[PDB]
Amino acid sequence: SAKDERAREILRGFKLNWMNLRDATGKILWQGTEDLSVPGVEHEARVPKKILKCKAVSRELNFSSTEQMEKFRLEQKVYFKGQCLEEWFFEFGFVIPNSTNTWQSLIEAASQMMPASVLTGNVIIETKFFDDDLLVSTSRVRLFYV
Ligand SMILES: CC(C)Sc1nnnn1-c1ccccc1
Repeated sequence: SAKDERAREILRGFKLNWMNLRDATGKILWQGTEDLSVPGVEHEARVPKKILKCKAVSRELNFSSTEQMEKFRLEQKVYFKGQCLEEWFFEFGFVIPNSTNTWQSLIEAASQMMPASVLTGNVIIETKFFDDDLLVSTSRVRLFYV
């Protein structure tokens, strides 16, 4: 497949450098430099339980890409014990070949949150990376609320 081959070259050239989350406030809730976008292994992350109380969270996401992309975008789903509770769409747009970029997103909560003690270890965030319609990778991060 010509498309399959293109997705793999994009994946091969892609790196998530660092990321953080802030209350939208302005206060840093979490930050890391693990590439949570790597597919095929379940990532784990520890986040402050207070995040469950925020109406909105601001994410900063720094990434590099050898390959040019025309419409880089994400689809993210929150799963609780295997059931999708919420889905988010974010678009970055055009990506220059061999660039490093910082991408700011606003994540809003829809609905009433279960307590942290119930959620912890039972939430998975599934992320799909797209160039327009081309699925480049799928990764998963299990959340613990501390
Ligand atoms: C690979 C995706 C970018 S993971 C992701 N997307 N928004 N928040 N978030 C995250 C941030 C810290 C811990 C667990 C999940």
